[PDB]
Amino acid sequence: ASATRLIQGLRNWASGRDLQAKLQLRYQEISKRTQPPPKLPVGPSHRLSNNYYCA
Amino acid sequence: SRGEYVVAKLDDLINWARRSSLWPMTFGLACCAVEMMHMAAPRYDMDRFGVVFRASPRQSDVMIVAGTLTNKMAPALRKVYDQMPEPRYVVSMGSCANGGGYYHYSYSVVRGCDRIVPVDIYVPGCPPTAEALLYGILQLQKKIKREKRLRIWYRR
Amino acid sequence: VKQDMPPVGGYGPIDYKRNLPRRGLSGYSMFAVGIGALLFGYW
Amino acid sequence: TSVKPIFSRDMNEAKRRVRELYRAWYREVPNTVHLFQLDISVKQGRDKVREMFKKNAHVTDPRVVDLLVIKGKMELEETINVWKQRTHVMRFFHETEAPRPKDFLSKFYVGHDP
Amino acid sequence: MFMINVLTLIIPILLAVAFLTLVERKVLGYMQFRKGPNVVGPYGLLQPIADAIKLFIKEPLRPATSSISMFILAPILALTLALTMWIPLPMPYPLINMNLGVLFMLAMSSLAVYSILWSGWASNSKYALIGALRAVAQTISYEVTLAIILLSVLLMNGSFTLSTLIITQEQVWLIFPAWPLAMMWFISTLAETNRAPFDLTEGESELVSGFNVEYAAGPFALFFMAEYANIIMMNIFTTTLFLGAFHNPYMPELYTINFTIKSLLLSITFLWIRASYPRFRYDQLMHLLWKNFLPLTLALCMWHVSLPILLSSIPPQT
Amino acid sequence: TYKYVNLREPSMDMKSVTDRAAQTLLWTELIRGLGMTLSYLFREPATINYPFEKGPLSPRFRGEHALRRYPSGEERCIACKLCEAVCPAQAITIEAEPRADGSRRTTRYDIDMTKCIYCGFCQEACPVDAIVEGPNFEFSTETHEELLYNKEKLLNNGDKWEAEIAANIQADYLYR
Amino acid sequence: PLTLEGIKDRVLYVLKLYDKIDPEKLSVNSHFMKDLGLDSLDQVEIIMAMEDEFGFEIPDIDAEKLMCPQEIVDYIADKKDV
Amino acid sequence: MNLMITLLTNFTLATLLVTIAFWLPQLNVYSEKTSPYECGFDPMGSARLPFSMKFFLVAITFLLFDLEIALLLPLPWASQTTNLNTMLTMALLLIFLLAVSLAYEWTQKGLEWTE
Amino acid sequence: VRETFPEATIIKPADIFGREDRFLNYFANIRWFGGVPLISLGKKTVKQPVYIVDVTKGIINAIKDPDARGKTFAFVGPNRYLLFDLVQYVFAVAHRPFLPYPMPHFAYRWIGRLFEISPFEPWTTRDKVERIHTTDRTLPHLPGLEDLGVQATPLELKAIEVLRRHRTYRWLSSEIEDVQPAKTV
Ligand SMILES: CCCCCCCCCCCCCCCCCC(=O)OC[C@H](COP(=O)([O-])OCC[N+](C)(C)C)OC(=O)CCCCCCCCCCCCCCCCC
Ligand SMILES: CCCCCCCCCCCCCCCCCC(=O)OC[C@H](COP(=O)(O)OCCN)OC(=O)CCCCCCCCCCCCCCCCC
Ligand code: SF4
Ligand code: SF4
Ligand code: SF4
Repeated sequence: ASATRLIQGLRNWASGRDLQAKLQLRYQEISKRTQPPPKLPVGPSHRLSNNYYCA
Repeated sequence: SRGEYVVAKLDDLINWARRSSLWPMTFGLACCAVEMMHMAAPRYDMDRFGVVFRASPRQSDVMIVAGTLTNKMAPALRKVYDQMPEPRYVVSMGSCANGGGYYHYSYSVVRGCDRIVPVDIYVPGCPPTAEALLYGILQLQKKIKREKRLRIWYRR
Repeated sequence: VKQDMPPVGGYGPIDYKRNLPRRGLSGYSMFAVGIGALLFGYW
Repeated sequence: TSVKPIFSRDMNEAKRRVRELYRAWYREVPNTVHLFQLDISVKQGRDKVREMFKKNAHVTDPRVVDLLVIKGKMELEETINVWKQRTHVMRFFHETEAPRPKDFLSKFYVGHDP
Repeated sequence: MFMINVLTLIIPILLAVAFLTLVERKVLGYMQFRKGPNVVGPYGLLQPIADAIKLFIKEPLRPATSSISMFILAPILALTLALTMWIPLPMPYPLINMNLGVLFMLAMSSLAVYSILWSGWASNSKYALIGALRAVAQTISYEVTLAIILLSVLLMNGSFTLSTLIITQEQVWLIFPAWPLAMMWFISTLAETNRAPFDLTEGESELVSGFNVEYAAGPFALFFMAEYANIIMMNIFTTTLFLGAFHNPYMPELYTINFTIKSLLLSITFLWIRASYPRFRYDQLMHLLWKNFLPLTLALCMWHVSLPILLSSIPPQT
Repeated sequence: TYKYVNLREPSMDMKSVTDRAAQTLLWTELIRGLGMTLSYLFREPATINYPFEKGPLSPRFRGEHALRRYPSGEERCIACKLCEAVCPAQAITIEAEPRADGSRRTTRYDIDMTKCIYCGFCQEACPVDAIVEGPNFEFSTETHEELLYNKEKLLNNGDKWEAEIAANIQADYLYR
Repeated sequence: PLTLEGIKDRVLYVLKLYDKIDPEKLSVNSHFMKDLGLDSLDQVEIIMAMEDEFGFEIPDIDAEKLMCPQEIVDYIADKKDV
Repeated sequence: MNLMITLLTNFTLATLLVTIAFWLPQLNVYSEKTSPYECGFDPMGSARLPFSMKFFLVAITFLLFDLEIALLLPLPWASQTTNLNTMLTMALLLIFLLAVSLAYEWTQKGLEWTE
Repeated sequence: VRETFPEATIIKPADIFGREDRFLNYFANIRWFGGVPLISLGKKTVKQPVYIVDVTKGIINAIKDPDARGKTFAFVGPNRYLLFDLVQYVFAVAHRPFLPYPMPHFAYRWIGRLFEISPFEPWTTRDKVERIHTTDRTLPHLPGLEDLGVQATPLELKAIEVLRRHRTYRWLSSEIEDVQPAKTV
C-alpha cells in the first residue's frame, strides 16, 4: 500500500487489473485481535417445561 | 595459541557455510508435507535462510522426515539417508516421525524415524506449524554453529 | 445475545466470474508495427 | 462336508502345485542371490527355501495348501520382479534376533514364557 | 602480461556466476511474491559465498557403478567449455580476436553437449541416462536452427567476425531488420542452455535431477557454475548479435557499461521467463524447432540471402 | 445449474483469424504471462521476518501442554482421568493416590509429546481446567525423550505460561 | 543322445555330483525314497539336476514316476532315439 | 600460442577445482552410499540395458541437415563474388532442396515419433 | 590393567575384520600405489583373522558369564593363513589385478616417514608395517571363542560382505562361488 504511484501504475499496467482495490496483503480493515465478550444463544431444549427427553 | 585461533576461525567458517547453506531434500510423507510446503510458502519463506530444495539426495544436506514412516517405506527412508553425503542431518517433523504419533500402536508404522535414521532435531506437533518447523530449522542451524570439528581435530 | 452474525443489509457483492479484460493491440496493428520495424532496419 | 475348492480337487493336484512351486523357487534362488547381491551362498538360500517348504508339510486340507501355493507364487512374483529388496529377502534369515531358549532350564532362567 | 588478462577474464565471470545465483534466487523470489536470500549477508550479498564453500567441503561421493574416468572428466570439460566461450566475445575488444569467432562459439556450443552427455552416461543410473538422451533430443532440435539463424544474421555483417558486429550496428540495432531471427534466436538460446521452459535435462519433476542426479557436491558445483556461465555468455553473445552498443575507440568503458546493462537485462529476462512458464514435453520441443522454427528459419534465410542482392546492401568482408 | 468449461468455438472471420495468427506468430499470451509475473515483481512480498515477527494466532491455539493451578497455589488436577480416557493417541498416563492431607491428587501424569496429536480433547474434557494446551509451539528438542513430559515438566510449563494461558482462557471461555 | 551307455553314466555323474545320496549305495536300480532315504523335494531337485545336465524340460506327471535312475535313463531313452 | 595458453589455463583451473573438491573434505565411504539412485529403492536391472530411441529418424536427419550448414555457411563470403545471379540461384536452390527434404519428411510422418 | 583390577577380563583378538576394518580394507585400498609391497613376498608370517561379530558375541557372553572374571581370552579365527595367500584371497574377492613384489628393510621402514608427512590420518605407518608382518601367536592355554560358546566364522563367509565395496562395476554383480578359497596352514 506504500508502493509509489509510478511503481503502482507500472504494476497495474503489467497485471492489467486494478490491484489496489484488491490487495492480498491485509491492513487495518480486518477484524480487531481483541474482541468483546460474546453471549451465545441456547438451543431449543433449554426449557423448564414441556421438555421431556422421551418426546 | 596461534593454531588454536586458526582452527577456531576455520570451524566458524565451515559452520557458517554449512548452517547458512542448508539444502533440504524434497521429502514429504504425509500431512506434515503440507506444512513443510507452507514453510516454503511466501509467508515463512525457507529460501531467505539459504534453505532451498534439492531433489536428489546427493545434492542435499538435511532430510526432513515429514510425515508417517510406515514399515513399507522404512528401507526407502534408510537408503535415501544413506545416499546423502556427509555431513547429513535429519529433522524429524510431526508426531508420527517423532515417536509413532497418532498411529503409534499400528501394525505397519515404524514408531519414530529414530529407529531407522539418526535424528538431530525433533519438531513436535500434529502438524507443527510452519513457524514451528522454521523454528526447528533455525535450531538446527544453531546446532551446526556450535560444532567443534577442527577444534577437536587440532586437540586430538 | 452476541454472536458472529452478518450485518443488517447483508455483505457487499463478491465477484466470482472470469475477468480477463482483453488487453493489447489487434492483429493488423501488430503486423504493421513489425513490418515497419523490418523496413526501417532494412533501409 | 461338501465345500468348494480353489484349484485342486484333491491332494494329488495340490502336491503337483506344491512341486511346481518348489521347482520355480529352486530356479529362482541363484538369480535372487545374484541380482540382490546378497551375502549368502546359493546353497544357503536353497536351504532356506527347503525349510520354508518343510514348515508346512503337515496339512491334509486341499484348500489350505492351495492358498499356500497362491501365497508362495505371490512371494515369487514379488521376488522375480524387484519389488522386495535386500531387507525383505533377508527377513527370512532371523539373524539379528538372538536364539531363543529352547530347553526348560534356560527358559526358567531368563523369563516366564513356557 | 597476457596471463593476467586471462585471469581477469575468467575470475570475474566466476564471481558473476556466484552473484548470479543470488540474483536468480532473489528475482525468482520477488516474482513469486516471496523474498529471496536476505539473511546471510546484507540483503543476501554473502549467500553465494556460503553456497560455494559448502559444496567444496561436502563429501564428493564417487559412485560404485560409475565409469570413474569419464565421471570425473565430464565436469572438467563442462567448466573448461564454460570458460573458453568467452574468449572471442568483444567487450569491445575480445581476449582472443578471431577471424571466425562465431563458428568458434558454435563449435564450442556443440562440444559442450558432451559434458552433460558423458556425465549422464558415466554416472551409471537410470534417470541420468534419461536426462543424457533428452540432452540429445534437445540438441538435435536446437543445433539444426542455431546455425541457420546465426548464418542469416551474419549476411548483414559480412563475415564470421564478432568484432565487426559492432561496426555493423553503428547506425541501427540489428534487432530492427531481423526481429523474427532475434525472437527465434532467443528461444534457441533458451533451448541451448537447458533453461526453462526448456529445462528437460535437469527436469526436477519428470526426472529427479536428470543428468547430474549422481553428482554430489564438489563435482556438482562445476555443472551449476557451468550452466550459469553459459547463460551469462549467451546473453552477452545475444547482446553482441542484436543489441550492439556505441563504441568510442578512445573510451571503451562506454561500450562496456552499455552492453553490460543490456546483457543484465537479457539475463533478468531469462530469470523472468523461468519464473512464469510450464515446461515442455520434449517431443513438443522437437515438434517446435523442426516443425515451426526450421521452415520459417529457412524462409528467412532465403530472405536474408536474396535481400542484400535486392537492395545492393551486401556488406563488406573487410 | 451447470456450465460447460471449454465449449467456445473460435470465430472464423478474417479479423479473428488474423488475431489468432498474430497471437501465434507474436506470442500475445506469453507476454501476458510475463506481464503478470513482472506485476508480482514490483509488490511488497508477504514474508514476515521470523524470528523477529510472529505469525498471527488466536486464543484458541493448541500448542504445548500445561497444568494450571488455582489462584491459591493448589494445582487443579484432581486425578479423574477423563483426559486420558478421551485421548485419541493414549499419550496421557495417570496414576494417583491420596496424598498426605487426604486430597485426590496425582502421582504420575505423563503426556508423551511424540504420541500427542494436539487436538485439545484433554483441555475440553478436563472438568476443572487443569490440563490446557497452551500457546507455546517453539518447544523443539534435540533428543527424543525430552518430548516425554512427566508431571514436573507439565507443572513447570503451567508455572511458565500461566500469565498467558489465563488470559487466553479469559478471552475464550465464553465460547465453551 | 548318442549312446544309452553315455546317458546312464551321465545320470550316475549327476547323482554323484548330488550331495545327499550315499555314493556307496548309489546304483542304477536303487530306489530314491525307501532305499536312499530321500525326501520328495530331494527327488524333485534330482529331476531338476537332470534338466540342467541333459537340456530338455521334463514335465511333472512323468517325473513323479521316476523313482530309480533306471526309470530316469529309460525316460531319457523314450524322449530321444538311442 | 595465446589460444593454447588460454585453453590450458581454463582446463587447469577446471581440474584445480576438482582436485580441491576430492582432496579437501572428509570421506566416509561405505557400500550403500555409492549405490545407484533409483528413488529410495533398488534399480530393477542395470541402466546399461537398451534405452530405445523413438526419435531416431529425426536423429538420422540431423546428420543430413547438419551437412547443409556446412554447405550453406559461406553465404556471407559467396555474396562477395562477381557472378551473382548464379550464386543467388544456387543458394536459393540449396535452401529450397533443404525445404523439399523437410517437406517430404513432414508428409511421410517421419518427424512424428514412433509408438 | 591386571595389576590394578584383579578380576579384569582381558581379551586378545588377533586381526579383526569387518565393513569398517583396517585389515581387509588396508589390503584392498593398496592397488593404485604400485603392487602391494611385502617382506619376502609376505610368506614368512602366519595369520588367523577373527570376525567382529564373533568378537562382540564373545565380549557380551563374557559380560554374562560370572566364570570369565579374572580370565584372559584369545579370540582367534577357525583357520590360519599365510599373509601372501591372504592378500591373494583379498584381491581375488575384490576381483582386482595382483602383481606383488618384495620390499625389504632398506626403505619400507622409510615409507613410514614418507607417509605421515601430513597431520591427517596416515594411510600407512611403520608400526602398521611391523604389525602386518608379525605372525599371530598360538596360545592353547588361553581360552578363545569356542570356550565362550561363540562359533568362529571363517573369512570365506564374510569376505564378500567386506570386499564388495571395492569392485569397480565390471565385476560387482558376481557370486561368492567365484573365488577358490585361500589355503590354510
Ligand atoms: C533477443 C531479445 C528478445 C527477443 C524477443 C523475444 C521476447 C519474448 C519472449 C517470450 C517468452 C517465450 C518463451 C518460450 C516460448 C516457446 C513457445 C513458443 O512461443 O513457440 C513458438 C510458437 C509456436 O506456435 P504453436 O506452439 O502454437 O504451434 C502451432 C502448431 N500447430 C498449428 C500444429 C498446433 O510460435 C512460432 O513458431 C512463431 C515464431 C516466430 C514468428 C515470427 C513471424 C515474423 C513475421 C513473418 C511475416 C508474417 C506476414 C506474412 C508476410 C508479409 C509480407 C509483407
Ligand atoms: C568485484 C566485487 C566482489 C565483491 C565480493 C563480496 C561482496 C559482498 C561484500 C561484503 C558486504 C558486507 C558483508 C558484511 C558481513 C557481516 C560482517 C560482520 O559484522 O560480521 C560479524 C562477525 C562476528 O563479529 P563479532 O566480533 O563476533 O561480533 C560480536 C559482537 N558483539 O565477524 C566476522 O564474521 C569476521 C569478519 C568478517 C568480515 C567479512 C566481510 C565480507 C568479506 C567478503 C570478501 C570480499 C571482500 C572485498 C573484495 C573486493 C574488493 C577487493
Ligand atoms: S504427525 Fe500427524 S498431522 Fe503430522 S503428518 Fe503425522 S499424521 Fe499428519
Ligand atoms: S491434545 Fe489430544 S492427543 Fe494431545 S494429550 Fe490432549 S487429548 Fe491427547
Ligand atoms: S488433567 Fe483434568 S481431566 Fe485429567 S485427570 Fe486431571 S483433573 Fe481430570
